Amino acid sequence: RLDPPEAEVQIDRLITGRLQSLQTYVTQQLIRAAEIRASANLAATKMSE
Amino acid sequence: FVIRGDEVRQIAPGQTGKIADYNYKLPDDFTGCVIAWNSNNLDSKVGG
Repeated sequence: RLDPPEAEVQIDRLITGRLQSLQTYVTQQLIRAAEIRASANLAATKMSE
Repeated sequence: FVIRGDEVRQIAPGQTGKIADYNYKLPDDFTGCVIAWNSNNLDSKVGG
């Protein structure tokens, strides 16, 4: 529907939005992985002891 | 070169039009200056 210039502008907007979404997802995954690692360390200690 | 007086703006980068699409196209990321001025009395002939 658009030509190079404005198409590039709109695509840049979309790229920024989707990159922000990916970064948010990855940060959430990192925090959840920290929680799960704490739980797994507790589980390993419980098994051993 | 020489072109139509009203089509001078058509020479801007990333533009659309007959001139830009057919005979002289500038890149979207063109880096430079464009200078244009009327040359009616020097180019146009009384007989055409």
